[PDB]
Amino acid sequence: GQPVNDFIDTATRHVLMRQGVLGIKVKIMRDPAKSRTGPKALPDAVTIIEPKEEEPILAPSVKDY
Amino acid sequence: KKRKKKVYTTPKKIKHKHKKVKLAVLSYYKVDAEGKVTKLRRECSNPTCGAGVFLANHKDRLYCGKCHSVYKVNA
RNA sequence: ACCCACUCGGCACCUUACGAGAAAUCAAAGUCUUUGGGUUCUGGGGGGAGUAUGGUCGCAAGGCUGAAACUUAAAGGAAUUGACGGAAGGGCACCACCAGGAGUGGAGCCUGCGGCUUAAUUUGACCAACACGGGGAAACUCACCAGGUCCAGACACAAUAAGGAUUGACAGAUUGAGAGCUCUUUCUUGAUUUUGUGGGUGGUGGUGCAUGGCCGUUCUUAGUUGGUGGAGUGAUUUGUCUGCUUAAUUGCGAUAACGAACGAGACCUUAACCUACUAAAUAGUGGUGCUAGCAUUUGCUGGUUAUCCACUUCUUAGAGGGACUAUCGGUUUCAAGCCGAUGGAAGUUUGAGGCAAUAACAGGUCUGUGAUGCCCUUAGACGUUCUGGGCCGCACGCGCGCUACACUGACGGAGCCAGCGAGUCUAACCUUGGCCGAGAGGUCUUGGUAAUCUUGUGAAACUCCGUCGUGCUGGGGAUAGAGCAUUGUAAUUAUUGCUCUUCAACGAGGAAUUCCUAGUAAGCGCAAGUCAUCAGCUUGCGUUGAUUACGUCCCUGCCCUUUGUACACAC
Repeated sequence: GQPVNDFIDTATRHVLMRQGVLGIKVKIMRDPAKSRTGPKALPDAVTIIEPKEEEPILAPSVKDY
Repeated sequence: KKRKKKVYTTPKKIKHKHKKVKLAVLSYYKVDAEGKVTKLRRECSNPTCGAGVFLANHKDRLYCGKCHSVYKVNA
């Protein structure tokens, strides 16, 4: 999927050894939370804001002015 | 693809080697008992030939050798 | 007779092993390296071989007893993972089938492959090779063949060398050649070279079974893997599962596992909706708006931000919205889901793609590479160039295709509508218009570096009217003759186009066998790639648009589970 194009970078290098050629492939997945371009998280990652629910009150009141 | 030995139906052809003429320029000048020098060959009428190009003598032509021009005796 | 509670003796059974075992398993197969209750019989790797011979019993068949020579590195046991099964169970796939459609295999031709031939007819590849190598080759490409040039022999050393190491050349011979290739007489040049030895350099030379990278396939399926814990001496196993559900290892759940990761999904691109936003002379529309044309109660038009004023429905593209199976009904054991209707642009994952795990294959490629190891060659070169030929050759066999067998048609006239593209000054690219020509084409200009021009790409099937009239016929257009053009240095072994003439097989194609479930099959053309010319090829695009089935496991295969195995190079 597209997060490969977003967060994966790869590179391939040929290595000249005395017996032949060795292929090297490096694949790095950076942390989505960093960087300042594009998306900051994976498509399926969901975060829920904590409600910060308070206690209920019993006496109606008015703060007039 | 398998290669075979290369046979030739014609004999080998030897490459040209430069002809070695020892002290060629002496036969291009003459001096008398006094000392005056003169040339034994004419020169190229073309300006970019050289005043000492010494047109060669052949059977029925004069050959430059640098300009590759051919002149004649009767002009 | 039955019931309850005991008891001795017996056939057994269930659970668990404290114990034992190589394990399977075992209540004895335990009380066995902590090794001794009593006793009988049997074995000493596999074969030869329960054979030969002798004895003995038997009517016989044969029984009992029973070698050696020789040969051999395993044979064998119990389990584990896989693979396989004309084994079982549950799912699934038009590269399977069913119901069908369109065919192919039959004809001619085009093209690739083998074979044959040849100087060579270069070569790789044999579901997952065979219009494939983007492989539509006149030269080039090119790797093959007949010949001819050059060094593009770095660098070092030795040798030669300004008393010239070396370079080139007019003309003739020679040569396919106006290659001074090499000669025949002689000029030029001047340490740049030449000779030898080391060393390099190049190679479409070999090896893809030495390699990298890429690609294909296994496998279009749903599969895969740590940590910690549990089981096992162990290989290994569980997690990763009975059931239901899903396209899905997708979920509901169940649970010696818990929590995770990859893959699937999510994602991205594209197609369909938006009378809602922001606009636009490179997109359009309206204005008895301006000007003018034709026909008469006003319709159709021509120039319109460059001859104006408005607007964004259509077109464009940024930002967004929109579907989440929504609502309702039914059904499942609540649940995950599934079915139907309604509403909706859209209710198969909304359609189609892109991306895509682990482990592999001696799969393909050394002929994409200044990616490359090793081997071979390296000046009479397998390097690099030039000319010519070949790759296309033809008793024959095969694969992908094109054109057809006609009246649901051929021909003629008329009607007359797309979408995806591409295009030149780093020069001759896309070409409107005018003229000539029967055509193909030629010629003078023109616009376009492009939502601007080609171009509304006025495409073709298609529609109407007419001729033909069931006759291999005006179906079909192979083969062949003559001429005229274009591209290119070169068209012969016909590059292609055009004109006239000849008018073959073929009357729907045996055994067989391919693809496909909706804007899909099929018919029809168009643009791009290739490209100087050549498209019967491919990659896309639109125009017209069915039948049949919403299924099954019969065939061919795929996934999971159980089971058997003497397979593991894995039927």
